[PDB]
Amino acid sequence: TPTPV
Amino acid sequence: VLDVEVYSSRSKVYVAVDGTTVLEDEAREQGRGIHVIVLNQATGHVMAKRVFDTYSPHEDEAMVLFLNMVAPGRVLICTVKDEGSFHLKDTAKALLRSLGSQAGPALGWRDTWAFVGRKGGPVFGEKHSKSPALSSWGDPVLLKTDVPLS
Ligand SMILES: *[C@H]1O[C@H](CO)[C@@H](O)[C@H](O)[C@@H]1O[C@@H]1O[C@H](CO)[C@@H](O)[C@H](O)[C@H]1NC(C)=O
Ligand code: NA
Ligand code: NA
Repeated sequence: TPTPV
Repeated sequence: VLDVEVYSSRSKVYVAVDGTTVLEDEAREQGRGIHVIVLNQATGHVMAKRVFDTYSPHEDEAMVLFLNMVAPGRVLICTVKDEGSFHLKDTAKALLRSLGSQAGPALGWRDTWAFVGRKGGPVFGEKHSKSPALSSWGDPVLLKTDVPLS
């Protein structure tokens, strides 16, 4: 699950 | 009228109607995103309750598809737990704007947001707080507003 940045 | 309370924050959401809490979620591991509640506009009874983790990819599409099938006239309640903007895309944003929401379309990273409005009619209340820094959250907001029974 993508996270910034 | 219905006494409606809607709370949005990093760690917790809750919604109450006429003194009865119909949603409370303070998990760390679950419940992130935009919580959506649909009330019967004539009774205040909760017809549906959902949570769309719009921090995560494609959950905003599910929220749109859910909102689409709500009958015009229902009362909508929205509230953010933790983060609801990361993968909130333009279509979902535009839809919230068409629902009369000012802050929904403008929702940003770790902002807080609480909203109560009729689908097809006016907004009854809305609050929003902006995160001041990337590792910070918007200030919790507590929206307490009257909703007229149809
Ligand atoms: C994504 O992960 C990064 C570390 O790998 C963090 O620095 C970022 O702030 C993101 O953190 C995630 O943020 C969401 C939304 O507030 C939160 O629900 C997650 O728990 C959080 N994940 C981590 C590992 O901190
Ligand atoms: Na907060
Ligand atoms: Na961080």
